[PDB]
Amino acid sequence: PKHYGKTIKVYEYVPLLDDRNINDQGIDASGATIVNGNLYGSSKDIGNITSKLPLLTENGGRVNRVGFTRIAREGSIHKFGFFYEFTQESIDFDSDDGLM
Amino acid sequence: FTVMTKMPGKETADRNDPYGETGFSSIKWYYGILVKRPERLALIKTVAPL
Amino acid sequence: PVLKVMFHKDTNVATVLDASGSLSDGSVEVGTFHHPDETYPDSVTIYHGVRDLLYKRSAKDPSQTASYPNNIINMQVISIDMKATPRLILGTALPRVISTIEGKDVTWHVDVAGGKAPLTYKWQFKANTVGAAFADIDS
Repeated sequence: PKHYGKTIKVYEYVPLLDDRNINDQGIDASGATIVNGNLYGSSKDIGNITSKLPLLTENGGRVNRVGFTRIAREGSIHKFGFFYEFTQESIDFDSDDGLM
Repeated sequence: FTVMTKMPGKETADRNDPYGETGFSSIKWYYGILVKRPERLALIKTVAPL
Repeated sequence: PVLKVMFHKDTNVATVLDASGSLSDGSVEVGTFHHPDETYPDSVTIYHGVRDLLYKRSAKDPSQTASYPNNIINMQVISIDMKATPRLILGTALPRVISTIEGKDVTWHVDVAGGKAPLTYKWQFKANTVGAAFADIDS
């Protein structure tokens, strides 16, 4: 719509387990703070999955935390044009009708 | 899956945090397995090309 | 393994480090506890032990002790940094019973994760005869 500049922005939402999800809200299963918010990224090693597995007892409090992240994109607009010029004597005295 | 959600406000007010600006949501479940005949499963371990 | 806890009042950080270790950041010693609980090895993790340790100490001064109303009971602000060696766990365990016939090769495999680095292994064997004790297998 008019009166909004020349650009458009949108939001993409990154999944929980993707590598792009980076933040400081992670808390490890032991309760100690951990650098990674997501449990494990796009990692298919069995060792990482085995080590970082959520675990709780019957009464559970403050064990495992996660976080989320979003990204944005953009687009823009340009303009083009061209023209041509003629004279009346050309169209009147041309041997070809319907040149226009 | 069992999910519990408590939005911030009056319900989250507590003696620790009288204002109750905070909130949380949690998920929990159980899982187990029993294997009757392990001889039926098979596996071939190998390297893979780049 | 016994663990030792340090608390920094300004940053609200509780540091768990090995018994021989020490910190020069200005924290004070709150107490000590066993990471694998002797009575309940699997029911209690580090967070519960740190909470029980910090319950006793006083809010205004981490060195001194006080009753309930002046305790350190809010663990939403408290953050825990682990500096001690990770606990040894048995990812793969030996089968309880192995059956075979004479003249066939038998293989035992065990997988251990955690600990320090130069984890070693030693295997021991006992006979079925009465009054027999574990004997080292000659490497």
